[PDB]
Amino acid sequence: ASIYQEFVNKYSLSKTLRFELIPQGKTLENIKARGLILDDEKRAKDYKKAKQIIDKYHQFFIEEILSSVCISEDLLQNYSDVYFKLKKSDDDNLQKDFKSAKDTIKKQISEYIKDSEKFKNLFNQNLIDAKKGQESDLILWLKQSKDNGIELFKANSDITDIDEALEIIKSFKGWTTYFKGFHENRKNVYSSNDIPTSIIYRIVDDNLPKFLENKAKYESLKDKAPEAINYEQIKKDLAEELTFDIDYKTSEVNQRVFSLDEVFEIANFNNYLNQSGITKFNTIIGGKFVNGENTKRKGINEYINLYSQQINDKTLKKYKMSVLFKQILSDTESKSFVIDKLEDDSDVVTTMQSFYEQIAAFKTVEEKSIKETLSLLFDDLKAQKLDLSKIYFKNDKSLTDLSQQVFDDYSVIGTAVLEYITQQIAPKNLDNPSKKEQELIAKKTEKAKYLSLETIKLALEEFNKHRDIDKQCRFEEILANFAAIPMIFDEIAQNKDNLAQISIKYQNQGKKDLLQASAEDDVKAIKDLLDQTNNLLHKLKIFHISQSEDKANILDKDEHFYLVFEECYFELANIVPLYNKIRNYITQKPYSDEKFKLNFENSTLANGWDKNKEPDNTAILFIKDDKYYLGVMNKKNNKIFDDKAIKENKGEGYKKIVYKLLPGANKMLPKVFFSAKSIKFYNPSEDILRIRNHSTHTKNGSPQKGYEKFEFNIEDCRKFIDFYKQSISKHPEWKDFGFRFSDTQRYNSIDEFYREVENQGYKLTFENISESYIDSVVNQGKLYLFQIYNKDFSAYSKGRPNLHTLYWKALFDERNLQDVVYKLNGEAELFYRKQSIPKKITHPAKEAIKNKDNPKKESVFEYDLIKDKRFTEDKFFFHCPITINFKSSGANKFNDEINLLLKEKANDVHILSIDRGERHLAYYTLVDGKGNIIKQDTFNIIGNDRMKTNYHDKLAAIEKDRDSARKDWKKINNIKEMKEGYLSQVVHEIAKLVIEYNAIVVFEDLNFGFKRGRFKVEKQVYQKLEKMLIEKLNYLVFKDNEFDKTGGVLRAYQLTAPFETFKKMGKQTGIIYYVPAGFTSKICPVTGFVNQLYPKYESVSKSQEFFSKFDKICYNLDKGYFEFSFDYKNFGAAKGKWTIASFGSRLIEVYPTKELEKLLKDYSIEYGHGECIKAAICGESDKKFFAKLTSVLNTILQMRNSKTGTELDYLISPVADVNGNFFDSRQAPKNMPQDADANGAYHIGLKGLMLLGRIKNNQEGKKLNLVIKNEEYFEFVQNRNN
RNA sequence: AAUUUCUACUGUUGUAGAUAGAUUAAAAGGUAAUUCUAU
DNA sequence: ATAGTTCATAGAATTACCTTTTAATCTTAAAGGACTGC
DNA sequence: AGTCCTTTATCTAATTTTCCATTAGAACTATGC
Ligand SMILES: [Mg+2]
Ligand SMILES: [Mg+2]
Ligand SMILES: [Mg+2]
Ligand SMILES: [Mg+2]
Ligand SMILES: [Mg+2]
Ligand SMILES: [Mg+2]
Ligand SMILES: [Mg+2]
Ligand SMILES: [Mg+2]
Ligand SMILES: [Mg+2]
Ligand SMILES: [Mg+2]
Ligand SMILES: [Mg+2]
Repeated sequence: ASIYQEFVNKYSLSKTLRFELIPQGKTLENIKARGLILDDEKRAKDYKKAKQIIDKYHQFFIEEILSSVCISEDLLQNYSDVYFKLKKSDDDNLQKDFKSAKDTIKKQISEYIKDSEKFKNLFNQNLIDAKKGQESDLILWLKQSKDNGIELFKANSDITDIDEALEIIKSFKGWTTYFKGFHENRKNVYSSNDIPTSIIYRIVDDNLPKFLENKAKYESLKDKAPEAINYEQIKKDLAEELTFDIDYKTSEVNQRVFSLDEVFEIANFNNYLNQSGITKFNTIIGGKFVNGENTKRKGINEYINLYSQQINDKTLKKYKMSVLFKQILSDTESKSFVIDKLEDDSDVVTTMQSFYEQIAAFKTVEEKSIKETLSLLFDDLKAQKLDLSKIYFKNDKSLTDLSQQVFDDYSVIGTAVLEYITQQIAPKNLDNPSKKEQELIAKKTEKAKYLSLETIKLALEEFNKHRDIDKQCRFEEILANFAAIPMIFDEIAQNKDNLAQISIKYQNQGKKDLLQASAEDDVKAIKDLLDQTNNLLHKLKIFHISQSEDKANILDKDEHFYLVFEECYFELANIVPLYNKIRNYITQKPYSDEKFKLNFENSTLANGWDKNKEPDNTAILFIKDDKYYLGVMNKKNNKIFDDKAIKENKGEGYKKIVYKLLPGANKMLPKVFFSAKSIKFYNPSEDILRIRNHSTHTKNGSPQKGYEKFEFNIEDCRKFIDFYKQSISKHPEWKDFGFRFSDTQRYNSIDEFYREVENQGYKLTFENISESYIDSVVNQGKLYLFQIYNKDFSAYSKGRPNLHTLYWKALFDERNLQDVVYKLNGEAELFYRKQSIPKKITHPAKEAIKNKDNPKKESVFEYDLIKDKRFTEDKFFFHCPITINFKSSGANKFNDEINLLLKEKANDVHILSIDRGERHLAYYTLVDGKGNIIKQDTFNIIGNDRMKTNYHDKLAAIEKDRDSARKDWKKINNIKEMKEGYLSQVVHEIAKLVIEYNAIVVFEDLNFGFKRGRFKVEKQVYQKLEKMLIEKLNYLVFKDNEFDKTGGVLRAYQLTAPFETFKKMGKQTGIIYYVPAGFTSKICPVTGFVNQLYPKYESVSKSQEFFSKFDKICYNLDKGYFEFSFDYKNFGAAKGKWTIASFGSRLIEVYPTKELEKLLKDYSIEYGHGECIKAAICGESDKKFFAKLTSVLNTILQMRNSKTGTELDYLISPVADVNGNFFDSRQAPKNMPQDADANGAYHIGLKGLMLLGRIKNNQEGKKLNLVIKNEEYFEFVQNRNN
């Protein structure tokens, strides 16, 4: 008897099914004659362009109105005081008094944006296509901007100029409703409600707390480290960002530069509502790069960082400013320098070729080439011809880089020069010199931009001779490093020569051929070349004089040397912008061009299936001989399936779908029964008008316009329900639904009546139509007919159909239609996927033709099969929404009902615990109530008994590819998809086990308590598996189950609620529980003993003290092993006493018993007849003795055996049971684990068993405690079997 | 190597399992490059 | 003969490209604006 | 009346985080025998 038999039809959920649309007959010829495919392809792009133009209008409106909005300082200060008070302590009245001020601010902003004249036309047809007598506000604004000569679409290439925007907007005249969905999104931008999409939310809920945090941080920064912020230098640097138009604290209108104290005043918060003000604030927080300047102008955070680092006080880290979040629709260029982009491959080719011919063409004052100049100079540095008192390294990242490159350490040069100057200067009393001696010494070693090579050579000569000859660490190594630099040009030349053909490939203006995966190899070569040059630039970057603030103390340097050098370096430094530009171009995602929406000249296409809307929506469904068909009638031929046309063409060929639906009763009934056109028909009693105007029929429903909400009255509600029933009986056609309502008195709220209305207000019927008529209208072109198709719908299909096939076929089943579970939903869409790749027969017919375990290794096919056949030709596609459990309310308090069920059916429940392992990808163990395992197998191999697939070997090869080329520019990745496919294979097996064994599922909590180690299955992938299991158990049907019994198509298992977020998974998502994985693996399954001693060898004295506090180490005479005894409370602090034994052989085979016997024989201690060694070993003094003793002690505690041979990895226990024999997974029964990862899974299951016990004793009144402590887990697992 | 689509496959013009789409917005992270610093 | 440690690392910025996750609207027939036709 | 194209009507419930916690392979060192 299945425990989950009653958990069926519990809550409703929505799903979208997808099919191919095979054109039937001459419909494709008719479509292509009318040019509808190309028209829709053009309309998709024009639709995106129109949305972009409307978005630009929205951006401008948001900017203007937010720069007009002024929030009074008193509201801001009240909000600030209460918000900061809330941090100290919580109170209900304080939270409500806070929300009061918050909502007042929000209401002021919302009333401002509602009063604005421009807002009122945003969502009407007045925006796009205006009624006669007035012109649309979008076209008005566009024409005004054009007459004002401003270019609006400089940014994007897709919109040429304002005229093209005008004609694009013009194109959609008469298609306003095509934007309805879009408009909804844009309504969300200005919502008064508490949704994160609105600018009001972004101002009040997000950026105001951030600005108050930053203000508090600035006020705190002024008391400690007041000179940390360089006020002078930011007033110099961020002048544009410190310029504001009006100061709100003083309410003065002036364009003066602002001060930080002025900027961080609360009343000035207004200047940060507009997006431009947000960029100003974020820039004064983070600084900017200027076009000409080499050093970035610093922001507040950088000053905080620099002062905190010079003081070595990480207390000030906490005063870091948080940048403000952006405005909702903003698209703004950065105040920092933005580099020019590249448009296509030809740009890359031309720029790269220009630079690389430049470097070879360049000559200096002399007639020496760039390579010639550098080679001459560096071979001249080979010899000692140059004076090292005039050549200077830059004491920067390049100096430490060259140090790490030459000596494999970054500090050797720094310590060497520091020691040289300390030895030369202030030599008397070296260790602690005088104050002036240190400050002089300070300059020579740090706070010196450059170091002469002479200083370096003397420092190294001293440091080397001081240390021994083992480490060479010679200055000649640095000289030879530089000597080697000229040789790079020849590798560059080889790559540049071989690059000719690759350049020919992309020499043409053809767009975006590099972004595709097919360019991968060619993308590598290119990058490598650049890298070389870039590396060269970084290699000789050290000599470059950074040209910054040598007020005094100029370097005495070789002028000719540095002249030719700086010329070469200035020519080479042009690669930084080139490298950045072509990296920005090449790393883009290749395409965004898969499919587009098909409309068939109907903006409202397939928006609703009802017959009354069939002319306006032009979407019909047909069935014939167990095949399903979609029909789109010509827009002009609007009435092809009128009532009069049905009877004339009645026959036996096809079956038309007649769809009737009453959607949204709460909206529809008051809409029809009080409409100005029909309020008189359903004549409302004056009492009913009162009961509607004041929402007395609804607890929280909105009242009529200008009226006020009054308290819910049950009699008013039931009277309104009686009026609804009478009006329904009055309705001209809704009585076709045949409504059977409950007694009015049984309704306790109007939503129950609304639910009955919506549940019964949807039916499907079938009108027969002769095959000849549909054939005639398809040949005539007035109707476009498509077969709704997939694999399972072919005649050759004999296997178990896809789940969506079953859902679709159930949509129109009669067993469904008697008590509707599957309900066809309204807004379906149609798409068109052009050909992506050319046809290519990868496997010719009649040849032998990957999985190793398939017996038929050379399976021959009569037919030749094409690779990726679905992308070779253009195709039509149909996305159809449906609702399942159509008459169920929805998931509410699902965990509570699951826990109630499990509490009542506890005795039958099993616990399937899963774990990811070091050797296994994932292993499962299902345990009965007492603690014994019932079944265990692995998920390394997913396979039917006919032929089985090994995913362990298939996943073994994948991880090597990423780590090898993770930083490469172009790299195709099918890895995520393949891992998800394996997990989708696994979820079905998990569901099978759950249903057959009546088990709950136990997982490792991945938000908290997750394992720190390294495993075959990554953590994120395991989280994906958990989410996939939740989603699968939302609606679980088994294809083999009958159509009406539980688990079948009509009666689906619903064991999990809908997924919300990873964090909200918590510790229970339906029948899936999540426990910390702490101490699940290194623990004994029979006694629950985990190695918590962690004994490391230290000084002999400390090891004496360690072994002092053992209880007993006496040798066991009987069974021939050693016995330790102790209490964990006496050690450095768990509880209990254990008997450690040295039986068996662990692996590092190293048998501890023999090792201990030999160690004790070689020393004085005799263990002949039960001698208690504890006192004997504390008296020993040699280091080797305690070393080997602690080593053998650690080897004893190795429950896990680490065989480097990967066939088996097993587990053995160090503590004997009451019987006296130790547990070994080598020889273990079925009821106990059979390897080590199995022990991890089994103890995950024991945590789940603690949870099952906690569920068993849960009173209905109070909350269930699902946090398992290590104390409770230890107690349970240690005394579980007593 | 056929797919509504995806992952494995031949599992024979397809076999297994999975599959909520469309639209819109934002935040977070990754990796380069660049300016500083501190060890 | 083995271990252990390191390939410098890490904090504040800016730009660019990529991805992932969460959070919103909808999954509708019929009234209403217009205009036309009888 | 019909048609096309856009705008409208507006339930219901429970929530708001809880705190639980022992690249890689290679290379140069660095010990110990
Ligand atoms: Mg303003
Ligand atoms: Mg343009
Ligand atoms: Mg739509
Ligand atoms: Mg945008
Ligand atoms: Mg310095
Ligand atoms: Mg149209
Ligand atoms: Mg229409
Ligand atoms: Mg409520
Ligand atoms: Mg199938
Ligand atoms: Mg593709
Ligand atoms: Mg494939």
